[PDB]
Amino acid sequence: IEADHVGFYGTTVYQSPGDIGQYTHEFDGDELFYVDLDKKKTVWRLPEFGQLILFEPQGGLQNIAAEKHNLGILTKRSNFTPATNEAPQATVFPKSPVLLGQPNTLICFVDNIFPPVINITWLRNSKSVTDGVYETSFLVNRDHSFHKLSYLTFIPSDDDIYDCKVEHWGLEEPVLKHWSSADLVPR
Amino acid sequence: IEADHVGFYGTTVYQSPGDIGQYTHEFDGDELFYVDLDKKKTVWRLPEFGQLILFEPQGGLQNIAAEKHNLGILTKRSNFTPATNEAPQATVFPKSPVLLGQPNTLICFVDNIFPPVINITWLRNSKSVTDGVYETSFLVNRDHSFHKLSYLTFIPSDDDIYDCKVEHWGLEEPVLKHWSSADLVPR
Amino acid sequence: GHATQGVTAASSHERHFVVQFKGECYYTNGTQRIRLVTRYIYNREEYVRYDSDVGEYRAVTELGRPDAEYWNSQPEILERTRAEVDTACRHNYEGPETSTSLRRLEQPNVAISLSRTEALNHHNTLVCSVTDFYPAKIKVRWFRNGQEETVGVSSTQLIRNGDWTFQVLVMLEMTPHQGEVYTCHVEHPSLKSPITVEWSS
Amino acid sequence: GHATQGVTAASSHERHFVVQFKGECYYTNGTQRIRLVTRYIYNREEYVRYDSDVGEYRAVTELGRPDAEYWNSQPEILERTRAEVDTACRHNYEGPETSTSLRRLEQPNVAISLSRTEALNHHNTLVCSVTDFYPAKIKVRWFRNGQEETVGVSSTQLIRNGDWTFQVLVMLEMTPHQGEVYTCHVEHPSLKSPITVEWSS
Repeated sequence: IEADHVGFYGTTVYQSPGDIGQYTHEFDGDELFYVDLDKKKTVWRLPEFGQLILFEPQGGLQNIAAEKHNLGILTKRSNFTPATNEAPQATVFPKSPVLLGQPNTLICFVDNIFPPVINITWLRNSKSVTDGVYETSFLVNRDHSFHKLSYLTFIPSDDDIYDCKVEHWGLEEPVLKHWSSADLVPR
Repeated sequence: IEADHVGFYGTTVYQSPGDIGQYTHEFDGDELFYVDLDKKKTVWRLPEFGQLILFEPQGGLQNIAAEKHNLGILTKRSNFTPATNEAPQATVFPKSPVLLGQPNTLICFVDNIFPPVINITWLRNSKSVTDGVYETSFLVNRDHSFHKLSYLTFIPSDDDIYDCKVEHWGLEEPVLKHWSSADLVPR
Repeated sequence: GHATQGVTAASSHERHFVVQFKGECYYTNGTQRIRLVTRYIYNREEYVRYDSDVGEYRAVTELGRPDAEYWNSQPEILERTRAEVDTACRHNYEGPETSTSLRRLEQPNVAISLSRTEALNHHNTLVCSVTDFYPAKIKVRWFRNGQEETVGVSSTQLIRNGDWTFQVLVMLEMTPHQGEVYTCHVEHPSLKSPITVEWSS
Repeated sequence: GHATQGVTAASSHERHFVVQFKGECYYTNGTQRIRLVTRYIYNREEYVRYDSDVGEYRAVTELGRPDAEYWNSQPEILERTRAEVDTACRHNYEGPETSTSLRRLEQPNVAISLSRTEALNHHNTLVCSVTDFYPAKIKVRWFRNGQEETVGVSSTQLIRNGDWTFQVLVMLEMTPHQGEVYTCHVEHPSLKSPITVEWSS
C-alpha cells in the first residue's frame, strides 16, 4: 500500500527437510539484522545500529518455533504439496565507477530465489576466490520469492575475469555471470 | 505586441519653442546611440558597438527635419493645443551592493517626463557634485512620456548625504530624492 | 534492556516444504498513519492475514480458513495481534528507526563519463554516476554552459547496493562543442550544498 | 559604408508643443516573424500609424485622418514605408543586432545579506543580490542545506540599470539554525556553470 516507510518486523522462514529456519528485520527494503539461531546472537548489518538499539534473540527463536510448528500443520493440510523450484536471475555490478587500480566491490544480485536454498560463489580467472566475501540473508520479495546479495572486494584490473557462480535446484547447471574490467563478453 | 525582441529604429522628437530635437535608437528597452545634431556625430552608449556597426547621422538629421515640418503643420491642425506638463517620479539606487569604501555608482531613474525638458543634478552633503556624472538621452515610454537615467560615481561613506535634484515645469519646487549609506531618512 | 520489538507469529491448532511469516508495518506522514499487515505463507501461497483496516484475521486462500476462524476465536491472540500496531510499529518507528534508519545520511559521489562509446557521428552520452548515497531521495540536473538541459536527460532506475546505499546513472543526450561546459548538479539531504562536477574537452 | 539603418519619418502636406515619430520593430522566433509599427505623436497623442498586419496608414485619432489619406495616396511613401520591414527591421536584426545586442553577455555577481533587519523573532530574510547581468534571462534558486527551498522565495522586479545591465533581489523566508547552509544558485547564459554563494552563522 501507499506508505512513506515500511518496516519488516518479525519476518520468519522455515523449511522442513533439514529444519532450516531464518529470522530477520528490514527497514525500507534494507536488511537490519538477522539472528544466529546457532550462537543465539542478534547480528546487525550496520553494526553501528546495534550499538544504539537492541533485539532480544529469544524473540526470533520464539518465532522460529511458531513457524516450525505451523509448517508441520500446513504440510498435512495441503496434502503434502511441496515447493516449486524457480529459476533465479543473477546480475553483477560494481558499487562504484570501476577505475583501474582503485579498490572497489563487485556485487552479485540474485533474484527469484525459491526455495530459499542457494549457493553463491565467486571465481577470478576461473578459480574460486574466497576473499573479503560477504553475503546478505535471504531478503524477502513481494511475490514470496527471495533475493540475495554477495560481495567481492577487488582492485580493478584488465587482466582478470570474474564470475558469480549461482547454484540452485531450479538450476540445471551452475549459472556463471561474467564481469571483466576490459568489457569481457563471456571469456 | 508579443515579441521576443523589439528594436526602436528611427525614434525622433521635436519641440517648437527653442527648436529642440532629438534622435536615437534602442534595442529591447536599452539606448543604442544618439546623434549629436550639433557635431553631427553618431554617439554610442556602448562604444564597443559603433566599432562593429555604423549609423549615418544624415539619417537622423533627415528625420529631425521631417518632425520639425510636421510639428508646424500639426500645431495648426490642433488649433494650437499645447503640451500638458506632467509630474516626474524619481528613484535613487546603487548599481551594486553598497559596501563601505568600495567604488560604486548611484543611479537616479526619473519617470513620467513630459514635456521632454528636464534638469537632473546631484548634491553631496548638500552641495553640487559635478563628478563622473553621466546622463542618458530621453528614453521613450509606451504612454508617450519619457524617462531618464543619471549616474554618479562614488565610494560609499556613512558621512555623506546624496540628493538627486529634479527640476521640471510640472515641478513646483525642485524635488530632492535622498540617499545615504547610513540609512538616511530625509536629512 | 529491550528496544527493538518483533511481531509475533501465531501458532495454529491440532519432499521440500517452506513457510514464511511476515510482519510488515507501513508508515505515512510520520507515526500519524500506521498500518499493520501480517501474512502466513505456505511455500509461496499466502493463506491467512491480519490487516489493520480490517480488524481481524481473514483467509486469503481456502487453507487459511481454519486459522482465521480459530485465531479470531481466541481473544488473546486477536488482542496480542491487534495491539502490535502500537507496541511494535509505533514503538519501533519512534524509538529505533528515528535514531537509526531515519537519521542515516550517505553523501553521494558523482563522476562524469563520455558514453555510447565512440567519437561523434552520434556521440552524445554523458553519464553521471551518483553512487553510495542514502536515503533514496535525490534530484540530478544537467547544465549546458550556464543553462539547464531538460530535453535529452535519461535516468537509469535506482539501484540498491544492499549495503544501505543507492546509486543511479543520469545521462544527457548530446553532440559536443568546444567551449562548452556540461555540469552534473546533485541535490540530496546528506549534502550541505548541492554538489557539482563538470565535463569539457 | 552604412550598416545600421533607421526608419524614415513621413512628412505631411500643405506655448510649448512637441511631436514624436516612432519607428518600432518587433521580432519573434528570430527573423521568422517581423512586424513594423510606426507612430506619429502630437504632444502625447498618437494620430497616424502604419501597422504591418494592416498594410497601410490608419488614423488612430481624428487628426491623423489627413495624413492617412494622403500618404496612402502617395504610392512612393506607401512603398518606402511598407518595405522598411526588410530594409530596416530584417536588415538590422540580421546584421547589427546579431553582432551587437544579441551577443552581449554580462556575468552576474551574487551576494547574500541578512535582512528584515534584526535578530530573530521574525528574522528570516536572506536577500541575494544578483547584479550587473545581461541579458534579462535568469533563474535563481535557494537551497537549505542540500535541498531546494520552494516555499518562502520572493523575487523583486527586474531592475534596469540603464547601462545595458540588470539586477534583481531574490529573498528567502526563514528562521535560521546552526548547522544550516543556505545557497543562492544562479543560472544565466553568460555563465559557464551556474554560480553559487552560501550563508551560515
